[PDB]
Amino acid sequence: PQITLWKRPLVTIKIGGQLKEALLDTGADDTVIEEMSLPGRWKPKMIGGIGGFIKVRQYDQIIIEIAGHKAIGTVLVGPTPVNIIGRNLLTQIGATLNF
Amino acid sequence: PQITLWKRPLVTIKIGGQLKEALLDTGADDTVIEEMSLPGRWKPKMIGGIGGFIKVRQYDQIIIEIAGHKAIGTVLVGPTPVNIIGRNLLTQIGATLNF
Ligand SMILES: [C][C]([C])[C]N([C][C]([O])[C]([C]C1=[C][C]=[C][C]=[C]1)[N]C(=O)O[C]1[C]O[C]2O[C][C][C]12)S(=O)(=O)C1=[C][C]=C([B]([O])=O)[C]=[C]1
Ligand SMILES: [Cl-]
Ligand SMILES: [Cl-]
Repeated sequence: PQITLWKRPLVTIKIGGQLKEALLDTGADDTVIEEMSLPGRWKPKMIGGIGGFIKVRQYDQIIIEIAGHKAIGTVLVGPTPVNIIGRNLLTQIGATLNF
Repeated sequence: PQITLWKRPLVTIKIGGQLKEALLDTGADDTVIEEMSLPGRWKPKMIGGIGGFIKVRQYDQIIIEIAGHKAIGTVLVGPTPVNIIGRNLLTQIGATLNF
């Protein structure tokens, strides 16, 4: 698809058997999801933006379906105010910014 | 251009006659720039990011060039970790997300 930016580029994702709404975010290096359970090993991480840092759990090799496209990569889980799909997964679905 | 996302989508901007580096950020409603001098009166705004809220100064109708594309619009000035070009100006330069 071609997604205009008049409003927030929100899409439905499937992660860990759950449906969530998430923001397609070219300004995010990594994908950050609100608190949920994911299988496998994890390690703690601090990530920072406007307003400072939050502590998250880093899960690797997680499969996500993003607007119908499957991708695998790292997902950070923690107290983010919005679910964010970052570049680490946007690349896998072939997303580009065009102007 | 067509910008892939394997690296951060950084561009050069020109604001107040000076060149700066900024991130093309589809996850940002607003454009937020590090502390600098801008003309005219400003208005208060509170914006919420991943780590909480910060106060910024809102300047309207500011002339700004983004990767060579001319825009005129609202610029927020404050303690952002990086200069971010948000959807208010990404729409002015005709940017879409594509996959
Ligand atoms: C600031 C950017 C450089 C990095 N962020 C990504 C942005 O797209 C962020 C995404 C976002 C959106 C809503 C609420 C909270 C955050 N938007 C953002 O702050 O917008 C502000 C300006 O306009 C307003 O509209 C939206 C909020 C206001 S981040 O979330 O901090 C981040 C940092 C590190 C990592 B990591 O993987 O290390 C991943 C993500
Ligand atoms: Cl990854
Ligand atoms: Cl104020």
